Amino acid sequence: NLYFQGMATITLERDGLQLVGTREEPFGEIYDMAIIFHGFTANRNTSLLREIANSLRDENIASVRFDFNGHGDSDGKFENMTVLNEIEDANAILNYVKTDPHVRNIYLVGHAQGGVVASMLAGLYPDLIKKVVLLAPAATLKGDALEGNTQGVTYNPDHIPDRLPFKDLTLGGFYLRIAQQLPIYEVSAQFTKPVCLIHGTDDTVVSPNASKKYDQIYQNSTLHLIEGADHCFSDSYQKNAVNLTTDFLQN
Amino acid sequence: NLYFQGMATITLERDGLQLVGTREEPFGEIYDMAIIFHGFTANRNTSLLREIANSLRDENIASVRFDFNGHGDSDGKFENMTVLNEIEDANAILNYVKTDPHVRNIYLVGHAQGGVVASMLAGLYPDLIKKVVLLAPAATLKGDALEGNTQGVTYNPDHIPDRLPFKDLTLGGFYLRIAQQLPIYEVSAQFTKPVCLIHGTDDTVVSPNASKKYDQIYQNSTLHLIEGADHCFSDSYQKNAVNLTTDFLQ
Ligand SMILES: O=C(O)/C=C/c1ccc(O)c(O)c1
Ligand SMILES: O=C(O)/C=C/c1ccc(O)c(O)c1
Ligand SMILES: [Cl-]
Ligand SMILES: [Cl-]
Ligand SMILES: [Cl-]
Ligand SMILES: [Cl-]
Ligand SMILES: [Cl-]
Ligand SMILES: [Cl-]
Ligand SMILES: [Cl-]
Ligand SMILES: [Cl-]
Ligand SMILES: [Cl-]
Ligand SMILES: [Cl-]
Ligand SMILES: [Cl-]
Ligand SMILES: [Cl-]
Ligand SMILES: [Cl-]
Ligand SMILES: [Cl-]
Ligand SMILES: [Cl-]
Ligand SMILES: [Cl-]
Repeated sequence: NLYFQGMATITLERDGLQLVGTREEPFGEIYDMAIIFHGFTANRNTSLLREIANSLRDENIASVRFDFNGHGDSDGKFENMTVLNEIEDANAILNYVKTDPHVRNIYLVGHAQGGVVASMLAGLYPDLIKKVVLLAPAATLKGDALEGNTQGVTYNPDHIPDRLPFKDLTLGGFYLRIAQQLPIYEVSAQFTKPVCLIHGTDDTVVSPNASKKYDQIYQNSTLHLIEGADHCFSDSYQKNAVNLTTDFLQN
Repeated sequence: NLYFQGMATITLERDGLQLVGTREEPFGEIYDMAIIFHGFTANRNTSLLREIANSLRDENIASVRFDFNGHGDSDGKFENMTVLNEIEDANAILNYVKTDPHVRNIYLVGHAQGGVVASMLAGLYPDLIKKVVLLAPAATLKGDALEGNTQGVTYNPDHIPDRLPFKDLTLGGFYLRIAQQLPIYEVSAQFTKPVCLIHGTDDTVVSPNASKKYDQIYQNSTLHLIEGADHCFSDSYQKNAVNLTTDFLQ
């Protein structure tokens, strides 16, 4: 604001769980603010998200970025996380943001599963959210769950087990049952304001077809396919992802 | 079980919320179990729900009935409840029931908004749930939120407030935003096993069309329109709804 600028650690509560986040506070009495959502098994302080936050703050756009339940410093077991309760975390964070008296426009920015959170939350709040940036939004998680193959880990999609050993973690059965019937595009499509879609052509984790589909369903969207980029927009690709995001939002 | 019969309080956690419930425990080493779900602003111990649980227990069908988040004895503010986090409560109850070694078949019984929770939970667990009874299930909560009128409380459906005073309570705006796009019939239709639909013809809170619609969508449903019954199946209609429910579950 006019008096304080910089970082602070913030904590919110959703259904008895603490959510830990980082706020970047820019100059000025009034400013826009982005809520930035990390992906599946990630956290709020990946290099991509730290750099999005930094780049937006460089343009006087505030941001908050939280660890979802079951991730980073936030409460709850990973086994108990679903995309639905991450949407609930997102709405709790939105509650905090929309009552801040300095905030003018609210933007959502999401990477991967965090992009599914953002897109569905924007379709639930199409009157309140002003712009959305989706980075490699993992809408394919639904089809993957219907097919019985999530990130190479297989199971009967009609007899989902109670819990699924999942690389080094344990993925909840309820995560997969929710994922199969999540109305991702049905809800997301109700957001008719501007959307920026950014997806690496060499993403082997979420097919770039997810972004080509969101681009079809959205009334006012712009698709940026990034030649050769990977799922995480890492290294030599990170700046372009951060640049497109910031430009879209600074307009 | 073979040694204890009767009522007990049970508590479960869902996220960081405690849910408080009542278990009705019948005779016998193995038995079927109904999970019973109350409606909007109700609690686990309404007359109707108590009578259903007792009637099942007399037929050696166990049951549990919990207060949803933001209701009765359970944790959380009412303002923060939605049908979505009720399905999350119902799933935490299902986790408890499905790991009990005495339980044979699992049934869901839901009244009004508890009926939408039951029908959606059964469409998420169509492999596990064996039968579902819905009493006046409130699927019309969706159309009502799209219309901008929830039990006579009004708002612009395209400009839903942050919160809405509602009788002596505070309803959350997110409840309403959820309601408008809730895929009630899409998810519910995945359950292809037997469903009993019980709806009173003089229900003024939830149109009987709600249960006629479920009857169309379900592969295997039986529809009971009880002539003269109101939303709560009050007075003489209560035993009629209870006996249909018990008979169907067996
Ligand atoms: O957030 C990510 O980085 C990846 C998410 C993702 C991608 C594919 C799936 O099947 C799934 O459950 C989650
Ligand atoms: O549970 C009940 O007894 C009634 C539920 C109900 C009925 C109509 C609505 O619009 C609504 O949000 C909830
Ligand atoms: Cl100021
Ligand atoms: Cl990193
Ligand atoms: Cl988050
Ligand atoms: Cl897929
Ligand atoms: Cl990749
Ligand atoms: Cl749209
Ligand atoms: Cl488009
Ligand atoms: Cl007793
Ligand atoms: Cl026993
Ligand atoms: Cl009562
Ligand atoms: Cl709410
Ligand atoms: Cl709200
Ligand atoms: Cl809210
Ligand atoms: Cl469907
Ligand atoms: Cl009535
Ligand atoms: Cl039918």
